[PDB]
Amino acid sequence: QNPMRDLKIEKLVLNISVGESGDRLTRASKVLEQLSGQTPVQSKARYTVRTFGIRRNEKIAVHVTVRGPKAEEILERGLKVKEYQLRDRNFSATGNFGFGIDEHIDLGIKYDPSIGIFGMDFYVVMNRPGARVTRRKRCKGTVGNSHKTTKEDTVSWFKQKYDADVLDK
Amino acid sequence: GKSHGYRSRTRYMFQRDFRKHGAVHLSTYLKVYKVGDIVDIKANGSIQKGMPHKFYQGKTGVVYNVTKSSVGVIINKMVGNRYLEKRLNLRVEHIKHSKCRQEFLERVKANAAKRAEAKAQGVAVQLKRQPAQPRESRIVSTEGNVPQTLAPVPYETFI
Amino acid sequence: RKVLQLLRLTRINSGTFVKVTKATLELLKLIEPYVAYGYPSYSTIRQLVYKRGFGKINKQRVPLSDNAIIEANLGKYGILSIDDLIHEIITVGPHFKQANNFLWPFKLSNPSGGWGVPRKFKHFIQGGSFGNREEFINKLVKSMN
Amino acid sequence: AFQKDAKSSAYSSRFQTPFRRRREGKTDYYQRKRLVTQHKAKYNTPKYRLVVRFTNKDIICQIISSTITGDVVLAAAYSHELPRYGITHGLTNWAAAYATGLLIARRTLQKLGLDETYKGVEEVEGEYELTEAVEDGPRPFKVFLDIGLQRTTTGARVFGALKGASDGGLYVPHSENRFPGWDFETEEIDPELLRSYIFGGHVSQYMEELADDDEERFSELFKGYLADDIDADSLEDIYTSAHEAIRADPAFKPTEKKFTKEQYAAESKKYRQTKLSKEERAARVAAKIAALAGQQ
Amino acid sequence: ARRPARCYRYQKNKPYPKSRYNRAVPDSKIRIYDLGKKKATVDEFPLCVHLVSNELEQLSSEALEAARICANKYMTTVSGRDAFHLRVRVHPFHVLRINKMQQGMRGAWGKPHGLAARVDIGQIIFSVRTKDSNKDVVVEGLRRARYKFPGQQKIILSKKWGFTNLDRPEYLKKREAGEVKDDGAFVKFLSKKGSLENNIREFPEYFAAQA
RNA sequence: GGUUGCGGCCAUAUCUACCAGAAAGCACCGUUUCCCGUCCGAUCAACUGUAGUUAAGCUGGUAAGAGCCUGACCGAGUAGUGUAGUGGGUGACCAUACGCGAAACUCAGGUGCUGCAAUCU
RNA sequence: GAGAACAGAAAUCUCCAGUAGAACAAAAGGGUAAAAGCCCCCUUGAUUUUGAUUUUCAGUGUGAAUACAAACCAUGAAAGU
RNA sequence: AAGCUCGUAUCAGUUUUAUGAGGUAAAGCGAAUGAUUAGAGGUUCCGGGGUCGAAAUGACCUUGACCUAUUCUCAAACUUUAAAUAUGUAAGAAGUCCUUGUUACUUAAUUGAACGUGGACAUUUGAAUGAAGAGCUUUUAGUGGGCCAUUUUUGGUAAGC
Ligand SMILES: [Mg+2]
Ligand SMILES: [Mg+2]
Ligand SMILES: [Mg+2]
Ligand SMILES: [Mg+2]
Ligand SMILES: [Mg+2]
Ligand SMILES: [Mg+2]
Ligand SMILES: [Mg+2]
Ligand SMILES: [Mg+2]
Ligand SMILES: [Mg+2]
Ligand SMILES: [Mg+2]
Ligand SMILES: [Mg+2]
Ligand SMILES: [Mg+2]
Ligand SMILES: [Mg+2]
Ligand SMILES: [Mg+2]
Ligand SMILES: [Mg+2]
Ligand SMILES: [Mg+2]
Ligand SMILES: [Mg+2]
Ligand SMILES: [Mg+2]
Ligand SMILES: [Mg+2]
Ligand SMILES: [Mg+2]
Ligand SMILES: [Mg+2]
Ligand SMILES: [Mg+2]
Ligand SMILES: [Mg+2]
Ligand SMILES: [Mg+2]
Ligand SMILES: [Mg+2]
Ligand SMILES: [Mg+2]
Ligand SMILES: [Mg+2]
Ligand SMILES: [Mg+2]
Ligand SMILES: [Mg+2]
Ligand SMILES: [Mg+2]
Ligand SMILES: [Mg+2]
Ligand SMILES: [Mg+2]
Ligand SMILES: [Mg+2]
Ligand SMILES: [Mg+2]
Ligand SMILES: [Mg+2]
Ligand SMILES: [Mg+2]
Ligand SMILES: [Mg+2]
Ligand SMILES: [Mg+2]
Ligand SMILES: [Mg+2]
Ligand SMILES: [Mg+2]
Ligand SMILES: [Mg+2]
Ligand SMILES: [Mg+2]
Ligand SMILES: [Mg+2]
Ligand SMILES: [Mg+2]
Ligand SMILES: [Mg+2]
Ligand SMILES: [Mg+2]
Ligand SMILES: [Mg+2]
Ligand SMILES: [Mg+2]
Ligand SMILES: [Mg+2]
Ligand SMILES: [Mg+2]
Ligand SMILES: [Mg+2]
Ligand SMILES: [Mg+2]
Ligand SMILES: [Mg+2]
Ligand SMILES: [Mg+2]
Repeated sequence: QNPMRDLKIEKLVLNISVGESGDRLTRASKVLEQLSGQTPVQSKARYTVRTFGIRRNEKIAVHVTVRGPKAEEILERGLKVKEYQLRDRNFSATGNFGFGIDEHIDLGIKYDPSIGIFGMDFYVVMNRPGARVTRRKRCKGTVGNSHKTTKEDTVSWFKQKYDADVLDK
Repeated sequence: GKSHGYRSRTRYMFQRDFRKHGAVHLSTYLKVYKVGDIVDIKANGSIQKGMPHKFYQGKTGVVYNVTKSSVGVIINKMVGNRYLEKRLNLRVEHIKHSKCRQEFLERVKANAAKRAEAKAQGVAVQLKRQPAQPRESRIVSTEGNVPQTLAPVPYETFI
Repeated sequence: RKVLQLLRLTRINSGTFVKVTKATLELLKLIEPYVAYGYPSYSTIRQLVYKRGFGKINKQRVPLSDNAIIEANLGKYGILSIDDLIHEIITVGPHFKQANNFLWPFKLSNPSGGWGVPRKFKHFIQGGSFGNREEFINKLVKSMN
Repeated sequence: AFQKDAKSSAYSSRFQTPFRRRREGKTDYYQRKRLVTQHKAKYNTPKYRLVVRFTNKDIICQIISSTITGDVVLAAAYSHELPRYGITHGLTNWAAAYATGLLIARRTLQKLGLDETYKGVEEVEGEYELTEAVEDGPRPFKVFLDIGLQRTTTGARVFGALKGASDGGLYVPHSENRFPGWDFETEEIDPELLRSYIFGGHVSQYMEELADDDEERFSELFKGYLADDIDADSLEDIYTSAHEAIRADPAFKPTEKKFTKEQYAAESKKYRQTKLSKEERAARVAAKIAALAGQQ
Repeated sequence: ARRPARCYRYQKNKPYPKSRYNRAVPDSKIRIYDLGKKKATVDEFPLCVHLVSNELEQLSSEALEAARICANKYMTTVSGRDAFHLRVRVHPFHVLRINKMQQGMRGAWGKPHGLAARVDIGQIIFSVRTKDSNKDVVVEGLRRARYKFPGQQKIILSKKWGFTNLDRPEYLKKREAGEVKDDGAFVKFLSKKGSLENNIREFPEYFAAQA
């Protein structure tokens, strides 16, 4: 049965993993700022790889979480680049989905050689209403099965609105 | 070299009881203590401050002091051929009221009763406790119960 | 040892009466290897008191032999004859404590027959002499009295 | 759940469940321990907490103390009571919270005797001040805020409750730095702002400010203010009188009730499923193996 | 350079396992403990004969091993390698020490010297299962192994069905019923406790109570 | 009887799957002027109680369910142990005598009790 | 575990599960989950006075510790610590 | 050794009763940690091998690892359970109950806390057994190589070690 166990988008989170800090990063940052309206967060390396050329606590990436109408634009604007075709992976078992696109230019946003060109990770996480249960401070419960976001239901959801393709087996 | 620090040898003793770790339930702190109260002593390993030393574990003493977060218990420790008086500053999480006197008090309150309840009738009391007496004569019946006759059994192996 | 003392059995072959309760039952339990006991008859309680019965009077261990001695120290509790004594013991009277502590421990000679048995310090039930031997206590004591 | 997840014999067996009031996500015991316990040389002295809690729009203030058999309400007041004293709208806002604290304070102080002595500030300019003990006379009734799981933010309305219980006469020890109008960047209160929130100047200002920039929204929320003809301005007088009403008779009225205890009982057993007997469960299994097993 | 077994026959010390605390200890000379047709089913081998200790002592790993080879050797060449299932029922977990040898008795703590199983009275050492029609052949196996062991051990015919926990009829009653189901080399029994549902899945040939 | 706030003992309250929940209450839920917090009004803050919903929370019921709790001459007077002997045995060890006495096992029964305050067909 | 450009066994992002299987300088053992662990905010109580007490014990000393009294402070909405 | 103050008093290498403490023995391992034998059933876009192959996030065999339910065996420095023997305290006149003073501590509070004044109840007055009595003080010798037996027990192949 269904009233308001609909299927909103929780948040959209973009990711630019750049194996280094400094200019090449803060330029990657600028990309997420002028693309999100919000100011982005930076991630430090967690340990050290040397084949990846990275030190613990370096700053090594940037990313931003975007919720509400703002999400939908960026989602579609990039779903454009993907030509509305994803794959039967991408969709997690827990009901979210994500994709990658190189060259952020392919979604509005001009060029400017002072910035360069970067790739992006798109990760849409979905949920129904009443997710607050799992997230408030007090009486923090969990969501009943008949209300947890599943893979099946999201691919469906994705197929309906957007009218994009799922592809593969 | 040998080792003989304060909490030495206490591995299991200050350990915490299976599936009973964590916060101490609040009744431990709602309990109230007066001078003269008899307490039993048991260290709560979760509470490092105000801890009794191991020797006083499982010991019963008398409160002689009541402070903000503690009671002062006095135990008779026997060192040598003699007892000395020892005074313990214990936090309330390591102390509980003894029931070692509950049967006495229950006995007395009740001895006051049947003492009046007898006098005000016509004396005849008897209120010292007596030990288990041997049992008395009696007649066991066979009606519905003839003796079953057992013998000892052969030796067998099953294995 | 401590118990052997509390029962006033402090030298060999001496004997006393004990009133059975849980709280003395255990005492006997604790000293079985060192004693022989059982249930005495009217006959042997009588001949214990008539022949080897001494009272404790300001200590001193005074021989019975006249009823005035008992009345003197035990009359307080009824009891004014050697037979009034014997009665209190055998019937475990309400003043058995006083009645029985008044008697010095009996001092028996070794058995005249002998011990039955070749080795004493095993249980009666294993062919030895110690433990509860119930009514067979009278045969022994009578040989020792 | 998922197959490769799920729990084992071993896991569940060694599992130490939390308390309950913690499983329930209701009680923070770390705070409770430190709220409740008493100085051991003060013996049977109760340690009363002012318990303030916010339902999805009711305000609960109970003065509560502790017993090992379970806690104890000296007195309660709920902000749904406010209609009795001239408040019908927005009973979850800051000023409702003040009012109810004011209710709770007067009410117990009333039933305690310290009623006529200890009035606390009747005036109310939102000055910072806790009630001072009377020279030769009973020390005031002392009580400690039980925020509960509320976050302490400056401006939070749980401190609203506090302000009126403190203005009401209670001794409820507190600092001024979480009341609305506390200067972040100077250790200093603006009192005009706190008088505003006590009287609901922030709500009324929203009302006035929407009555010419947007009546689409102003009609949706603030609907009831229309339907009872109460445009902004009047809002402070509503509360200025609510203060009068409350002090002039706080003594609590129970609900008139209708339908006895007995009745509520029976009509709710109708919807109460009851357990099953093992003889019944046997018959459900044996039936299940008649069916599921015996080759259809 | 191995000391005579004599030096370690009795259980004089407390269990000295290989541990974080021990560590540098040699391998156990006996390393296989199930030989013969061990893949075989419970139904295959009804008869079961045991080698059984009559002593509280210590069996070396080396004598465990030697014995193991003796009985398996005999049992196969007289009745074939698929005839029987031999289970060494005893693992040598206790490390024996040695004071190898400026000094003399000053600080004398042994280094690991070898392993030994510590064994009770009544404790089974070997177990064998076969076809009834092999009894003699099996018993001769265990009789010869005996010569490899300190202390007296005695061979005892089981009442049980193979390595099963059930005497011969009670297993039969349970089997010619529905309750039993074949596993690797052992077997599984239908429980009356637990989920009716996946209890019915397993053991289909129960739930008629007949054949 | 339900529910809520505060609880006490802290699994007979937990876990897994499914179903049912009147009324009130809780809840989810709407908003961003104001105090306040964020990469993000998701959390946290405030405002509305108006615009919506029992889907989730919550409560209850089902299950030869997992776990957990209780009981029993179920196992077992078994293991182990205090005491005794110029007891057996080459030893290793083992019987016996007066006492104390488990754990696993197996079978049955059970699945939160309850204190203060307010509310409720 | 399941998901996301370059990106791979290992970079960064998300969600589910998670009784602690981690972390708490150090040996090890106790102990700890809205914490005792991780992130942040504010700090000097690591302070002043002189007694009592527990361990080791001679019931000496020393080390270390515990509960108070008299100060002055820190923090927190507060109970407190 | 010298005594001294008292004396049915108070005392105890003992039991009983009531109430605690404990993690050894045993036990356990289809309970945690750590060891250990065996198969059986699963799962890989994924450790490698091999056939088909242009490949495949291809299929099929395969051997490994993991998973599930089983199986044989273990722990001084493992453990849910958990003895016996040992072990703390209590069994009244220094007790139990009523009335209602003192204070600067403490409570919202003559509230509490401590110490009391006045009043009520005697030896079945509060288990056993014993007691050639109990308590207390001073001063001083010798000693400060120990060895043995049963049981528990460490090192050692062992020892009259
Ligand atoms: Mg709905
Ligand atoms: Mg790089
Ligand atoms: Mg050491
Ligand atoms: Mg916990
Ligand atoms: Mg400290
Ligand atoms: Mg006597
Ligand atoms: Mg003769
Ligand atoms: Mg002769
Ligand atoms: Mg003759
Ligand atoms: Mg002879
Ligand atoms: Mg003669
Ligand atoms: Mg698992
Ligand atoms: Mg199981
Ligand atoms: Mg807090
Ligand atoms: Mg031995
Ligand atoms: Mg040894
Ligand atoms: Mg030399
Ligand atoms: Mg040497
Ligand atoms: Mg050395
Ligand atoms: Mg060395
Ligand atoms: Mg042999
Ligand atoms: Mg088995
Ligand atoms: Mg409704
Ligand atoms: Mg803003
Ligand atoms: Mg919101
Ligand atoms: Mg909020
Ligand atoms: Mg529903
Ligand atoms: Mg709730
Ligand atoms: Mg069950
Ligand atoms: Mg035996
Ligand atoms: Mg024994
Ligand atoms: Mg012997
Ligand atoms: Mg025996
Ligand atoms: Mg540590
Ligand atoms: Mg907390
Ligand atoms: Mg310092
Ligand atoms: Mg010192
Ligand atoms: Mg030191
Ligand atoms: Mg004693
Ligand atoms: Mg130990
Ligand atoms: Mg053992
Ligand atoms: Mg064993
Ligand atoms: Mg066990
Ligand atoms: Mg294990
Ligand atoms: Mg152990
Ligand atoms: Mg004792
Ligand atoms: Mg007495
Ligand atoms: Mg006497
Ligand atoms: Mg005398
Ligand atoms: Mg001298
Ligand atoms: Mg001297
Ligand atoms: Mg010397
Ligand atoms: Mg000297
Ligand atoms: Mg001797």
